[PDB]
Amino acid sequence: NSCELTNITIAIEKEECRFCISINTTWCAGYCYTRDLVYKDPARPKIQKTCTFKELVYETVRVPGCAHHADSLYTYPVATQCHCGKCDSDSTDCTVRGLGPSYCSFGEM
Amino acid sequence: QDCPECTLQENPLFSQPGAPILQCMGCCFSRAYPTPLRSKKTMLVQKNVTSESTCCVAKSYNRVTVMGGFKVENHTACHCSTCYYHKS
Amino acid sequence: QVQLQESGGGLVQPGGSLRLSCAASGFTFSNYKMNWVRQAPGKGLEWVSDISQSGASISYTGSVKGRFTISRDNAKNTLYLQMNSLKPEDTAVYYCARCPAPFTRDCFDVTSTTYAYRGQGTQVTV
Amino acid sequence: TASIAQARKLVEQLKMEANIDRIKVSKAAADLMAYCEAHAKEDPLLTPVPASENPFR
Amino acid sequence: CHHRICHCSNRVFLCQESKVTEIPSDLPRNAIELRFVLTKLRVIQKGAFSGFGDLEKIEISQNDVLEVIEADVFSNLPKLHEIRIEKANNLLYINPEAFQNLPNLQYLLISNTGIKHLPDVHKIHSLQKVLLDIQDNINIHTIERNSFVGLSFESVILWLNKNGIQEIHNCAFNGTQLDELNLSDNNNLEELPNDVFHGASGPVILDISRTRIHSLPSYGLENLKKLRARSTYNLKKLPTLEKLVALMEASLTYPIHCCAFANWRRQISELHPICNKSTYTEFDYDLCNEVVDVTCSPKPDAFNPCEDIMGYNILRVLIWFISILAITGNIIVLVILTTSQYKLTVPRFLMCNLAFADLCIGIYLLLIASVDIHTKSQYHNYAIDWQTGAGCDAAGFFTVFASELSVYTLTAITLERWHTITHAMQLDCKVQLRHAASVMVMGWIFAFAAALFPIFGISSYMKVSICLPMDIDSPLSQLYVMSLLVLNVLAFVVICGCYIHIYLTVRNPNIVSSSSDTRIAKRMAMLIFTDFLCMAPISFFAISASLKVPLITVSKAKILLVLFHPINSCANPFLYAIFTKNFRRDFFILLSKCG
Amino acid sequence: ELDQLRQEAEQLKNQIRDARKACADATLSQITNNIDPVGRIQMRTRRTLRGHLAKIYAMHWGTDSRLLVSASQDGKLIIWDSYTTNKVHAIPLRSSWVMTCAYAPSGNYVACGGLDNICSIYNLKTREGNVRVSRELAGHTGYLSCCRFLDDNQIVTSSGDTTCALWDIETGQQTTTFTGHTGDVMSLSLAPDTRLFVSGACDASAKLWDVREGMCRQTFTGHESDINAICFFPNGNAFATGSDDATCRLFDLRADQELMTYSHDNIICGITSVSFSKSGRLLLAGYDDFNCNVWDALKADRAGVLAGHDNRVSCLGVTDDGMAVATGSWDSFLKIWN
Amino acid sequence: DQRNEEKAQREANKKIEKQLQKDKQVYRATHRLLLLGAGESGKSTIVKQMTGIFETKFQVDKVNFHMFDVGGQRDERRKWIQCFNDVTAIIFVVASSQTNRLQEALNLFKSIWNNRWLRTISVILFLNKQDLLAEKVLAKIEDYFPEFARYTTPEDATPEPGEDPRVTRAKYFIRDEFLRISTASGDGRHYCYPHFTCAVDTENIRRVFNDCRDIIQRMHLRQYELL
Ligand SMILES: CCN(C(=O)c1nc(-c2cccs2)c2n1CCc1cc(OC)c(OC(C)C)cc1-2)C(C)(C)C
Ligand SMILES: *[C@@H]1O[C@H](CO)[C@@H](O[C@@H]2O[C@H](CO)[C@@H](O)[C@H](O)[C@H]2NC(C)=O)[C@H](O)[C@H]1NC(C)=O
Ligand SMILES: CC(C)CCC[C@@H](C)[C@H]1CC[C@H]2[C@@H]3CC=C4C[C@@H](O)CC[C@]4(C)[C@H]3CC[C@]12C
Ligand SMILES: CC(C)CCC[C@@H](C)[C@H]1CC[C@H]2[C@@H]3CC=C4C[C@@H](O)CC[C@]4(C)[C@H]3CC[C@]12C
Ligand SMILES: CC(C)CCC[C@@H](C)[C@H]1CC[C@H]2[C@@H]3CC=C4C[C@@H](O)CC[C@]4(C)[C@H]3CC[C@]12C
Ligand SMILES: CC(C)CCC[C@@H](C)[C@H]1CC[C@H]2[C@@H]3CC=C4C[C@@H](O)CC[C@]4(C)[C@H]3CC[C@]12C
Ligand SMILES: CC(C)CCC[C@@H](C)[C@H]1CC[C@H]2[C@@H]3CC=C4C[C@@H](O)CC[C@]4(C)[C@H]3CC[C@]12C
Ligand SMILES: CC(C)CCC[C@@H](C)[C@H]1CC[C@H]2[C@@H]3CC=C4C[C@@H](O)CC[C@]4(C)[C@H]3CC[C@]12C
Ligand SMILES: CC(C)CCC[C@@H](C)[C@H]1CC[C@H]2[C@@H]3CC=C4C[C@@H](O)CC[C@]4(C)[C@H]3CC[C@]12C
Ligand SMILES: CC(C)CCC[C@@H](C)[C@H]1CC[C@H]2[C@@H]3CC=C4C[C@@H](O)CC[C@]4(C)[C@H]3CC[C@]12C
Ligand SMILES: CC(C)CCC[C@@H](C)[C@H]1CC[C@H]2[C@@H]3CC=C4C[C@@H](O)CC[C@]4(C)[C@H]3CC[C@]12C
Ligand SMILES: CC(C)CCC[C@@H](C)[C@H]1CC[C@H]2[C@@H]3CC=C4C[C@@H](O)CC[C@]4(C)[C@H]3CC[C@]12C
Ligand SMILES: CC(C)CCC[C@@H](C)[C@H]1CC[C@H]2[C@@H]3CC=C4C[C@@H](O)CC[C@]4(C)[C@H]3CC[C@]12C
Ligand SMILES: CC(C)CCC[C@@H](C)[C@H]1CC[C@H]2[C@@H]3CC=C4C[C@@H](O)CC[C@]4(C)[C@H]3CC[C@]12C
Ligand SMILES: CCCCCCCCCCCCCCCC(=O)O
Ligand SMILES: CCCCCCCCCCCCCC(=O)O
Ligand SMILES: CCCCCCCCCCCCCC(=O)O
Ligand SMILES: *[C@@H]1O[C@H](CO)[C@@H](O)[C@H](O)[C@H]1NC(C)=O
Ligand SMILES: *[C@@H]1O[C@H](CO)[C@@H](O)[C@H](O)[C@H]1NC(C)=O
Repeated sequence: NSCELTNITIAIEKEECRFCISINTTWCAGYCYTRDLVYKDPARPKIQKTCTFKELVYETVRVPGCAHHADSLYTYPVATQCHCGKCDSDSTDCTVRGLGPSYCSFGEM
Repeated sequence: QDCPECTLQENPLFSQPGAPILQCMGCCFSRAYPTPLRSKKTMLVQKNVTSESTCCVAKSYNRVTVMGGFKVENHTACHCSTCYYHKS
Repeated sequence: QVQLQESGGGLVQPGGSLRLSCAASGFTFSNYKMNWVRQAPGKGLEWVSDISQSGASISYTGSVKGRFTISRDNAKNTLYLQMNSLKPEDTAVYYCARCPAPFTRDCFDVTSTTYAYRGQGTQVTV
Repeated sequence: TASIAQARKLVEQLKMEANIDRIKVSKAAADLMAYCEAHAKEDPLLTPVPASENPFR
Repeated sequence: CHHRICHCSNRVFLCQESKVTEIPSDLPRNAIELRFVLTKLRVIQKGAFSGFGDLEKIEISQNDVLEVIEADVFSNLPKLHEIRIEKANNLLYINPEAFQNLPNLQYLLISNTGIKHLPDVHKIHSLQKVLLDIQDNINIHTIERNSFVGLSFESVILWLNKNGIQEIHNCAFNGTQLDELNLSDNNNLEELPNDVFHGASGPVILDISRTRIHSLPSYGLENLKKLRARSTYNLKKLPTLEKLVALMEASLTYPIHCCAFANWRRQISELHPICNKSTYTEFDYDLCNEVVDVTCSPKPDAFNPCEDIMGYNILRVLIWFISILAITGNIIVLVILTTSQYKLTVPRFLMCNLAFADLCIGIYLLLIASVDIHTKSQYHNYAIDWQTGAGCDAAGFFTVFASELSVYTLTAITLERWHTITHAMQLDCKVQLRHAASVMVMGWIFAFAAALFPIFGISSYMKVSICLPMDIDSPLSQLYVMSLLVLNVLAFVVICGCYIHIYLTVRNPNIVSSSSDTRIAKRMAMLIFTDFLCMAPISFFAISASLKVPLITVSKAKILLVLFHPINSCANPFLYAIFTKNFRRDFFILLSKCG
Repeated sequence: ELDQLRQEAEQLKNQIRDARKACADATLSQITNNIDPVGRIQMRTRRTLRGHLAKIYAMHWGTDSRLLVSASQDGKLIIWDSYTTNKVHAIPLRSSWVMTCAYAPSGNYVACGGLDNICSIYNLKTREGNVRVSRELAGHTGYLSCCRFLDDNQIVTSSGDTTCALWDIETGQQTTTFTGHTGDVMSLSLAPDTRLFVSGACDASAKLWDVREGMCRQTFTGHESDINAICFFPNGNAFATGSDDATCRLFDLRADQELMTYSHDNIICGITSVSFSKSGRLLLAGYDDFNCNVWDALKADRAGVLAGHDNRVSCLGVTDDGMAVATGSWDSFLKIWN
Repeated sequence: DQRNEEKAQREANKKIEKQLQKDKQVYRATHRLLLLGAGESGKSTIVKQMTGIFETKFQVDKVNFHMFDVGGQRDERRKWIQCFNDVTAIIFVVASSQTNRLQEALNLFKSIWNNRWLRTISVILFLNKQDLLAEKVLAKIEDYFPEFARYTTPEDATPEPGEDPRVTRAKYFIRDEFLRISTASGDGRHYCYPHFTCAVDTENIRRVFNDCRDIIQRMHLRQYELL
């Protein structure tokens, strides 16, 4: 299917000091096929899918602070691979549309 | 591949020759990306990845009965929309 | 009383023939085995021949094989011994001996001295 | 040598054994019957004694 | 299109701004869709969405500060067909009168919210099929009676999974047409009352994966077609097939359950005329293709050949006779020997232990046949409880303890015979009863240790129905089972060697006629052949498979054990005790005392 | 000389037989048809004594009806207290081969002997508190077959010499010797009046001897084979006998002829022991086929059988009081019945 | 009051029981043999180089053997023989032929073999006076046994080196005569062990030991029902 690893520029915000930074990394997005059905039958397997993650690794950087709070190590899991399949209801949050991957609460991109 | 858009194609089992009951199919955009912290503040069950989905479905249809009583829906209009059954 | 008495004997010419028999009394003849014992002059008792209750088993000594014949008559309660081709060495007193116990094959003490179930015997001379 | 002595002893033994007063069989059988009848009441084997009186039980 | 504080597009309004602390009553009444996202709304006041004719979809999402939804909020709009209340952690309460008659409704989702109880859906009365999506709500604990009555006149899709529900009330789904009932990931749930589906139609699909349900309801499942019970260890029992008339697919947890649908025994097939003659990659656009057969997973493993515990009737009848013969012959031998007034000797003491070990084998066979009769034609309902339960461990302990003790005692008897014959003149080495007792005490210790190691995890008995220690996975299990098998083979080798030496020691052709020598050889060959027939056929397959090279399946294995294993148990009392001059005299003496 | 003497002996024997037939009024069975039968007797084992290592060959009840002597071929002479089945004494013998044993009427001495040709007597009541040999008697040139105590000072003996003798214990010399038997004298029995004793020998003949005059008074020749056992009827006017011919015969001294003969076709074995109950109505005999048959002394019918042994019954006896019957067998066990 | 005498008697019983148990080991550790034969036999020399009953006690390889010789007894043996029904074996000694004393020896062997008792007792047969047998044969047997003429040497015979074939034929003819008596009558309950020996023969003790071990081994086989 038409989904592959791509660059994306996410950002994170510090609530204590009211400032944000930006970093790039890899992620997935694209298309996967679907079909609607003309005949109602509950036993029929419905055709709906999406392209999603497969594996995760983590990274760390120092993010400065304010006053007596200063540079601290922040971390989150970066993705490594992609897969087109049924969205995992356990780990993922399947949604119609969210807030978007890019934002900073203390400053608009 | 450049798979086709959400469109209206034919029906090669339930459409008697000359009596089409078209069906709605095609590709539409979907993606996944990390949950922003402002979003993670609102969720009880934490999730590390959002997924925005969209599914080719009928905008409007006419329900018709054929083949001795098998009621079916003719997709008069077709557009891709909320994914009801995409959950695993 | 239990008694055994022999008959026959006397002088016999060398190579001659003789017959000896023993008459029983006081016991059930059919249930006992019998034997013949002879005592030559200046010599101890010598077993001669034996016959079982039914008479189907018979034996003799090497010096007696083929010469002597032993038989019994359960009806008459008598013992038999047919003698022929006698020789000088056959001279002896022949005793009619009875096995100690009935219904048994062992005949231990027929040849012993001062036996209790043998007759006075008869003399044979050649 | 001793055969004649044994015969003499034998005949003597028979002579003194013959001159005895032999009682009639019927009288002796009656005597045995009387003895058994008289002492039948004192024979545990013939008549089982009471269990309490039995030394072995 | 524009609104005071809300963005819009083609009369579709998005209020993703913190300024929206209250629902704007100035929103155009002709709005096609309204999207309340992160509005900062604290309370959805009563009658907020009343009179919006063109409203076809409503979305509540990301409102963390949202606390309460009042009554009459959704009104009775004719166009509204989708509602999605999502990601509201602090939304603990929704008014029972929040939802009114929505004839058109098709989709409603209150997933991922702090609601304490299910929405009161008994006034929606939708004329279309409605899909219920109540997921990722961890605060709901119980479901009330007639919870979903009146949701719609048509059939309803029910998704109540990934929740904290722990109990189901009776008649919960009563008076509703059920298509899909998915209660997966509800770990706290433990039991379903039999009246769960009372007065209800369906469900066509039942999914109880990752849940502690013990048994399914005893009626109402005739319409159930697809069953999903993955990771349901408490579902050890299944309903009778006569109840699952229309079953079509079943994802069970244990392999043995998979062949309760063993065959094509579903006689009726649909075969509609449309199926007759009248990208992609889904059932070739066809419906009825070979649908009558029943699919299930996981498939039966080779260690679980799901026949009766006795796969064949002739085996079933034979075990009872074999078990009854072994038990009766051994007990009478034991009582005759023990009750005798003659003083005990080494051969008699060894015999008594051999009879006891043989009696244990008979008891094990009696237990297996009796359970086989109990579980006749229905083993797959009891296989999990039996194999994993204490009963199987007891059976495995019995067979292992009895077999090792029988082998040890038989070897001891042969060694005692060899010592007596070979060392007859050296009476200074006479074996007294105390020496035999010490050896027997060691033998009992060895047998008890061997039988107890499987219970303590070294090699479990649960792998097979008849509870033999076939656990080969871990190296320790391989070590333990192999040592037992190797020792059993070595015991036969010792027995043969001892008898071989006895023959060579007692043979004397200068004074003994040949016939006696052949007679002695024949008698000892009887004993050697009997043990070989008892051990070799079983040891062959047991040793080969323990080396991870299986040659025969468990189906034939059960036959081999039933036929060959009790050969020693039945033969030993006859060969070593019965028609023995001491035994013959003993039996007559004891019989006289019981005249 | 010999011919004339033999003819005279034959004439005397013919007279004796003629006199014997002249006194044959009727058989004991004929006169006893008026007496009711004993019926079934079902004696059962009450005690079993163990400890002997080899086959037993003799036992004798004491005057107290409690103490039992048992001589076995293993060389031990154990004394049993039948009431409590606990051994009182165990005398080790100088010769392992023992054929007979006896208990003195006073209960102070126990005698025994066998192939050694020496009769050994032990004093139980000893100042030292241990068994000892009071005296050993020698002079018999054959195995001591049987020995019985006349009193605390006199003991009578029989051996394979074809002769019997009376020993005075003090001087240890033969007071008188009894001769006239041709075969081995196997068993002996003292009369109740301690005045006469009857001997059975290995010549199918039984002799009645008088202790004081040292002469035989009667000879009985009703048997076919060697006589193994002999016992006196309680009144002293009759005695029973047993032989290998499988027949038990009861003789009367007054009549001087066989009053009764006990025999059954199924029995091909010889009799090992014989004894009479206190009343004399029961005749108990041991047989080679590991059992003892109880015979009606008057009706000549098998009252019962004692079949608790696994080997030959070598010795048998009953108490002076008649409370119990003790039997010894080659399996080294003593069984007490009733 | 009655417990004092019970205690004393119980103490006596235990004291006697301990002595009996100690003597039981000695009795069961000894093998008893009956040495039987005619006066002319070499039994007197056999005991010399190894009361009415004489005793000879010896050990081979640390096992006790007890041999009994009855000398002070009358000719009749049918009664006192009965006492020897539990001996391990009977050491029968036979001379060589003087008159036909061999027939008397054969008759005695037949009676011993056929008696109801001793029927389970094996016999060790010693053909003594072998040097005299060789002397006479080398220097007549057919006269006392006409069957000798038709007899031939056994095919399995193992004579000593340098032996006259006629001596071997006489040897085995006598042995076969005894073996025929042993085999033609009786059953497998007991066996005969023939051996050729003389006065100067130290192997006699070893032969008796080997025969006894074989007899006891066979007895154990019978107890175990293997034979
Ligand atoms: C009776 C011997 N015994 C056993 O535990 C024992 N009996 C058997 C068999 C009974 C019928 C055929 S084999 C087996 N075991 C243990 C080991 C083992 C591994 C197997 O493969 C993984 C295996 O599979 C076969 C290929 C079907 C079977 C057996 C005692 C120790 C109780 C004496
Ligand atoms: C998803 O995100 C959460 C945080 O929102 C991650 O939680 C971390 O888990 C690790 C252990 O695996 C802890 O050491 C960290 O402290 C957690 N994070 C925080 C902020 O406490 C989680 O690892 C992520 N991935 C998954 C699969 O849940
Ligand atoms: C010689 C005699 C005493 C042997 C014992 C009797 C046998 C024949 C008896 C004992 C137990 C019995 C079995 C017990 C139970 C059943 C289940 C039933 O659905 C079919 C018959 C079957 C399998 C029986 C067949 C007959 C049986 C095997
Ligand atoms: C000989 C001595 C040991 C007595 C034997 C008694 C027999 C009849 C006993 C022993 C153990 C018993 C079995 C033990 C276990 C159960 C499981 C249960 O669900 C049905 C009954 C059943 C199958 C029992 C039937 C009767 C049984 C076989
Ligand atoms: C020990 C021998 C000599 C005596 C026989 C006793 C037998 C019959 C007893 C002892 C242990 C018992 C088992 C112990 C445990 C269970 C589980 C229980 O829920 C059903 C019965 C069952 C399966 C028993 C079956 C019968 C059993 C095997
Ligand atoms: C010595 C023998 C012959 C006598 C009978 C004792 C038997 C019945 C005993 C001995 C050891 C016992 C087992 C020991 C341990 C357990 C584990 C427990 O979770 C269930 C019961 C079970 C499986 C026992 C059942 C009964 C058992 C098998
Ligand atoms: C004499 C007895 C009591 C000692 C015990 C020896 C046993 C346990 C030893 C001897 C040979 C060994 C085996 C040798 C080779 C293999 C094949 C391998 O693929 C798995 C392990 C396995 C199967 C070994 C396990 C342990 C083993 C079975
Ligand atoms: C009791 C007597 C027969 C001793 C021998 C029995 C057992 C221990 C023997 C016989 C067959 C043997 C196996 C035969 C073949 C191989 C293949 C190779 O990898 C060496 C070890 C291994 C796997 C052997 C391990 C030991 C083994 C299992
Ligand atoms: C584990 C062992 C002890 C089991 C019992 C022993 C069995 C196997 C027997 C059968 C054959 C016997 C061997 C037979 C022959 C001899 C020769 C001898 O000069 C020394 C003993 C020796 C070598 C024996 C030892 C024990 C033996 C091996
Ligand atoms: C009960 C059964 C075992 C009896 C069968 C007879 C057996 C034990 C006998 C008959 C002949 C014997 C063989 C003959 C001789 C020898 C010499 C010995 O130094 C090594 C063994 C060997 C090669 C024997 C092995 C065992 C053997 C085959
Ligand atoms: C257990 C038996 C009866 C089953 C059938 C097999 C039989 C025929 C076997 C078992 C043992 C065998 C014997 C074992 C030993 C020998 C000694 C040898 O020098 C000649 C063959 C002979 C005498 C064998 C003949 C055949 C035999 C008797
Ligand atoms: C009484 C007899 C038959 C049993 C004892 C012999 C044992 C050791 C024999 C019988 C069967 C044999 C196995 C059968 C087949 C194979 C497959 C081969 O690729 C490796 C060896 C292996 C695994 C053998 C090892 C040895 C084995 C286990
Ligand atoms: C093999 C299956 C049928 C189970 C076991 C069957 C039983 C009944 C069989 C197996 C082995 C058999 C024994 C084998 C050998 C003999 C020796 C013979 O002199 C008497 C019968 C006897 C003692 C048999 C009796 C019946 C028996 C015990
Ligand atoms: C199910 C059946 C076959 C087994 C249980 C019955 C057993 C106890 C029976 C079967 C055969 C029987 C034996 C058959 C023959 C005899 C010979 C006789 O002189 C003494 C009893 C004896 C030795 C019997 C004892 C009892 C016996 C062993
Ligand atoms: C008691 C002496 C030995 C004989 C024992 C025989 C036992 C026969 C009864 C067994 C009945 C088992 C039937 C199956 C049990 C069930 O209902 O599940
Ligand atoms: C039969 C008495 C002897 C002792 C038998 C019990 C042996 C138990 C050993 C269990 C060790 C298993 C290893 C473990 O799990 O720690
Ligand atoms: C495969 C079964 C037969 C086992 C053969 C074992 C071989 C060893 C026999 C030992 C007996 C002693 C042999 C001898 O030393 O003469
Ligand atoms: C992603 O960005 C890196 C620079 O950070 C660039 O080297 C790489 O080619 C880019 N790949 C894609 C697929 O955009
Ligand atoms: C269950 O549903 C039926 C209709 O199918 C209804 O009549 C009954 O009242 C319901 N039960 C309850 C308790 O309401």
